[PDB]
Amino acid sequence: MPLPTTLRPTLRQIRSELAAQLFDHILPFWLGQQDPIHGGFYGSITTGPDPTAPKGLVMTARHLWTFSQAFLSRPNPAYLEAAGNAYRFLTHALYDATHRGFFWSVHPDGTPLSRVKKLYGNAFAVYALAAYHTASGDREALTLAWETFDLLEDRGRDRRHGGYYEAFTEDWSTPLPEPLGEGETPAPKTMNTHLHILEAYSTLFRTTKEPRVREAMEHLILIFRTHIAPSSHLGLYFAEDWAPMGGGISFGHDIEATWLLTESVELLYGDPLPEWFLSWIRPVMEETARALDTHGGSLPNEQREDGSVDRARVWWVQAEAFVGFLNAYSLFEEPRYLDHACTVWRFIMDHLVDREGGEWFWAVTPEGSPLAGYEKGGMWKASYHNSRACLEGMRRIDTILEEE
Repeated sequence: MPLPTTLRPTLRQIRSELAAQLFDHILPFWLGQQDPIHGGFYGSITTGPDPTAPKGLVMTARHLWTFSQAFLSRPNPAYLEAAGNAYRFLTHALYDATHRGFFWSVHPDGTPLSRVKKLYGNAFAVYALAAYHTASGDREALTLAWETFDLLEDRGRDRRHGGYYEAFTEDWSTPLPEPLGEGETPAPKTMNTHLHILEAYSTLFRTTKEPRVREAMEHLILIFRTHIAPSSHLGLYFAEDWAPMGGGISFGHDIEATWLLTESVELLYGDPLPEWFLSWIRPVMEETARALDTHGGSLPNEQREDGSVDRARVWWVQAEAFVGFLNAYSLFEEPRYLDHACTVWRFIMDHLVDREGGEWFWAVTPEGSPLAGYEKGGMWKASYHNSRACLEGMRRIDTILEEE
């Protein structure tokens, strides 16, 4: 059935706000947060940057990815420059020139701080280095992404039970598990790390079409189909043999996985996607659209193991719910998913945008009041989730308005 024409002016409106947010609000704030003494970007930002804060692998790679994609969407010199800044700091400070891969964190001046090799962070490095290669033509960045991929496969893969160990010691010799709560046996595997390895690989495969990436992608899809997302929620924490550990639901990770999973299975089998994939992913999406309805137009942060819900309205969760709802329309052609996206985007514009202090709040109450005691930028919040949501929104909405 044809698209309800009443959605057309709404989508054109949102498209324009996506572009203003990206280029007039998000990027200008981060452009002003580069370290002119040490390079890279400041490690922690609240009311202003703290240049004594350590700089994370994830955050630095997210800024590299963000400014690569922004230069590709609009070739402003400032973006390539910032990308180059994030790249040099990634490859001269966070890079372990002895044992390869990337350190978890370094000091302001780039001295290694946490030397552990987390696959989560090394994944993001691959993701961001592939983006940088595309945007800058830099051949060494792709070689480094390939070296890191090789480590993820050669040292990271559990070849007995499938999937990847969470983390390794500096020399990549000893797997380290993910620490959970006080007193509980730590988890050797997490959905979170597995999802972002998939995310990196889809993009490394898009950039290179190397069949070894596609094969690792296949492996990852089977892990998600069988162990991580068998039913309608993604399990959080798993033993080595994939037994579930702990519990709980991450609403943002659920919605995020549906479209990241879609990207990978589209890269593997093209459009239209397999019916088994549609049938698999649809109830996860339906669960998310009903949770948005129950919770009044925006997404809670998580369901704890004991059933209580963290009702904080967190920036990335909303952002990912936006891309996820657009993706669900393109998959199942049910315009109500667009209603949801529009609803989520309005929530973001109304409450998560900080027009006073810049960028987006980490989180607000279900009513929209900003939560105190969180940073604006740091180890856990960079420029990726929101910039991506704008770039993904712009490309997807355009396709909708030009075709459907």
